[PDB]
Parts: sequence; C-alpha cells; structure tokens
Amino acid sequence: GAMAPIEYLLFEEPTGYAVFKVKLQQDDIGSRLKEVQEQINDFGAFTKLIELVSFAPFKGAAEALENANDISEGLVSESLKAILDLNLPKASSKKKNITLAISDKNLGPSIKEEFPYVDCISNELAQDLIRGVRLHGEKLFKGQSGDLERAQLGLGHAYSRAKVKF
Amino acid sequence: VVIEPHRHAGVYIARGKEDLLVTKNMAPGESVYGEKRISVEEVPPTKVEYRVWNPFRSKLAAGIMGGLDELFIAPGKKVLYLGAASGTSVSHVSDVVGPEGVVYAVEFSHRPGRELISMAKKRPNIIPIIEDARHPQKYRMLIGMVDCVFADVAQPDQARIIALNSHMFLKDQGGVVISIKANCIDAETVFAREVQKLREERIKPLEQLTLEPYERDHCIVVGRYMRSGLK
Repeated sequence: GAMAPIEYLLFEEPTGYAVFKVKLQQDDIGSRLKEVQEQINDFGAFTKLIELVSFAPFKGAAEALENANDISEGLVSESLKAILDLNLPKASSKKKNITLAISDKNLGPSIKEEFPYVDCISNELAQDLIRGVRLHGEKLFKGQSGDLERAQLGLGHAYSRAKVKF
Repeated sequence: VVIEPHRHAGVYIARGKEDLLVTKNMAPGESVYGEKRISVEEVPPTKVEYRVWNPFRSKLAAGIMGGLDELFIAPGKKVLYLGAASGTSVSHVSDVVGPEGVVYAVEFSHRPGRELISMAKKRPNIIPIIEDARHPQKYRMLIGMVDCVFADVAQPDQARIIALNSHMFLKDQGGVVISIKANCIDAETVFAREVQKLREERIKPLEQLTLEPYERDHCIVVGRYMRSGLK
C-alpha cells in the first residue's frame, strides 16, 4: 500500500542474525534524507535511529556457512525463521502488519511466505540504515575490533571453497 | 639496495641497479606469481623483504607510476577489490594495507579463483570471495564497510557492478579507483561516458590518468563516493 514507516531492521552478520528496532521518526523523511544520512555516519547520532532487539549467534562454522549459502540465495533458514519468529511482534487486532528493512529484495518473498504479516522494505532509507549497522558493527553489540572481520575471513574462505569444490 | 618511501604510504622504491616499485611482503619468503623478492638489511642485522611490483603486470601499479595524487589504499584501509583474478595485484594491495587492513577480493571465474584462495591462505588480511560482483547481496555477509572500491573488471556493464558494490559497502567519502579498458566496454568518448555513469551513481571524479606507456587505451579513474549526492 502507501509508504509506511520502517519499524524493524534485519542485519546478517557473519556470526549471526540481528534484529534492530528502528526509532527514527519518518514524517516527510524525503525532505530530511541528507540530514539523516549524515547522522548515520556518527556512532553517537546513529544510536538515536536504531536499537538492537536481539542478536542470535550461529552455533558454529557449519551453521554459519549454511546460512551464508541460504542468504546468498534469498532463502530463510531455520535460524532466520527463529529470530524473526521470536523478536518481531506478532500481528494482532490492534496492529495488523509489521515493516522490516532488508537489503536484498529477493529475500522479501521468502520472509513473507513464512511471515505473511511482514512487509519487507528495501528502499533508500532501509539501505542507509543497514549501511549504518554495517559501519558501526561491534559497537552495537554487547560482546570487539576484529571479531566481525575474523569471522568474515573464515566464512569467506568457507563460502568460496564450497563454490570451487575445495 | 636502499629502500625509499614512496609518496603513498605502504609503497616503496628499491634503489639499486634499477629503481623498482616494491611493497613490503606480508608473507616473507613467499612469491605469489614469480615476482622478485629483495631482502634489505636494517646481534644479527634484521632483514625486511620487499616484492617487486611491475607496472606492466598490474593496472594499479601503472596508475601509481603515473602519479595518482590520492590512492585511498594505504595501511589500515579496508579495500573491496573487484576483478581479483588469481590475486597478483591483490597480493600487493594486501602488502600495502598491512595487518590492520583488509582486502575483500572478488573474482567470478573459478580457474583464477582457485589460485586466489590458495594465495589468500598465506595472507590473513585477504578475504577471497568467489562470486559474481553483479550480485553483491550474495556476499554481503562477508564484507563490512570499506574505505575504497578498486575495480579491474573489464566488463561492458562494469559501471553498474561498481555502483551496486559501492552503494552496499563503500563508506561515505570513500574512494573509487577504477581501471577502464575502452576496448572491453573511440577511447576518449568511452572514458567520458563511463565517468559520467560514475557521476550518476554519486561518485565525484577526482583524477583521470592514462596508463601509457604500460598499457594502450586504458584509463585509471579516481573518484570520491558522496552518499548524500554530489554537492
């Protein structure tokens, strides 16, 4: 339907999934996008715009690779189904739908198939907010410099080796 | 042999019989693709090994030899390298960014990609990504935000590839360093059109250099990503 504000946001870390609540007030957000985009670059200002609801770590390297493969193909794994099932408010008679920022439009239909009351959003504001999570990384998570990068190293090797049959 | 610092941090000049462009080897004793290694002495004297960076064999080295003012690749930087091939140029980018930096090295073809993975095993600051750079959502779990996107893709649709990857991963005010081989896309008209496509993706051109005498009809372009739009 008509443009509804983004309420939640999904970010796929190499170490697990994160669901954030979007706190940014989005009245006439188009007239303020440049100002919001500048806020996103500063960690302190960004904390006004989003807040972590839940981070669900993968159990280990094998599950991480399964999820890297599922996400690369726009699929909803059992781990992604779980974090969305547990941390997105359920539809009710007083609040009928929930909006979720995702960066990959092709993941949307897979999410909606599991959660028909979720409307996925991948517009410029969604992309800007996701960039902000990508930028500020570990500072957003209770439990360090390198943690995510170390995990990307192992996961990138695992993903690539599976492709080339190593 | 005497080592002199290049204008660009992480790059050096080895002064001897010949003056050679070199990087400091992150995997001492290991050559990646047959390039010469030079050990310089500086309790036994300490030895530091450098690797020759031949501008005839690497588009980025050719650009550096032409006198790029801003490289955006430097110690500690995170670099998204599109068109990583077997890892020859990537190995030098890895030397430049050092232990505090990271090179995300994207290559679609499996024959070179297998060699890229193999060489990356010896360099923990390289993340090898064997995937199609036209579909950056596919590897978003593997990449953070980067300070520079370098592209040596030689594809007709490389402008869109560069754009999609910059919008997902390139910091605001980050750099774009692109090799443009007109033949794989007159040369001056092609260069101008590709640079215009960059402008349309919020990338402000800063410098444009020929790669002569190292390459024919190639042009390296440096730009700055303006996330909120060109000012």
